[PDB]
Amino acid sequence: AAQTNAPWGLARISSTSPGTSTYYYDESAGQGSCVYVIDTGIEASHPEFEGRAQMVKTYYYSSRDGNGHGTHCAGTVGSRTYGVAKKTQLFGVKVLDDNGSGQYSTIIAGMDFVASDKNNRNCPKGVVASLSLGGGYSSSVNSAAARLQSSGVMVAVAAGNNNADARNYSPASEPSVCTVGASDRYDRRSSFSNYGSVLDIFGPGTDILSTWIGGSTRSISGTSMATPHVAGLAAYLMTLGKTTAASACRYIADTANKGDLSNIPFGTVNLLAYNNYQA
Ligand SMILES: [Ca+2]
Repeated sequence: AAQTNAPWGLARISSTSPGTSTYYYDESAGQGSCVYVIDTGIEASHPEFEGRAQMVKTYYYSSRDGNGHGTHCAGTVGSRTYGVAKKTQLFGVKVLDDNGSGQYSTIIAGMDFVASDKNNRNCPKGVVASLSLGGGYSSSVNSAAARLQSSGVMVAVAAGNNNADARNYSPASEPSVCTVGASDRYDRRSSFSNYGSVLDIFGPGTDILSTWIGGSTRSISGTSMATPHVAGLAAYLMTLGKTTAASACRYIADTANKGDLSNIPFGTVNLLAYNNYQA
């Protein structure tokens, strides 16, 4: 399948060179996989989700995304026009309030909730969790991400936006999950992206068009935007049978475009997520 005039990040993950505008992908498109987006919520009624999104848990007064961030991330995972895995099932867990903030105890509870709730859902091709959030180092937050990964869920987390070593941030610094940096459309490390030895992979993160609240769209930037490209790619590859939740991050690194990014500090991987599609 081919989507013409796609957002640049979708084109980039299906190409070995920058500057293309078509997203090439297998028609299975993540069908039969499930992705939990742990964030400010998801506007499930947005037409771009086609009925495939549902809120399953909130830690605040409403399950509504009053911010937009969670709806943007979910759109990069799985919306029709803006998504990597266009037929996956999206589940929203609201651990962040409508200003985008949340306490660590609530974020940990939301991770432990997903590890249990996936056992009540029909996800025959596997389960992914996308965490476009973080803050300063906390061994407890890291331990919650490690538990979620151990339970059989592919965990992708944002590296953070401080132009610093991600070892000082959580859950970015948990080694067992998949920590995602950001790149721009000229194959530079995004100027805000964290870096360091804990990073596993880069994905597109600057000027990313996706869904927004009020049935709208908008373009924003962050490692929060790179993480759902990798979470969606994992769901897509699991549905194709190429990998499992336990080994998807390593499979994505092994099959990445290698050495194409500029402005990568020595000691950080130079790997850009790539779907290896061949018509
Ligand atoms: Ca890792």
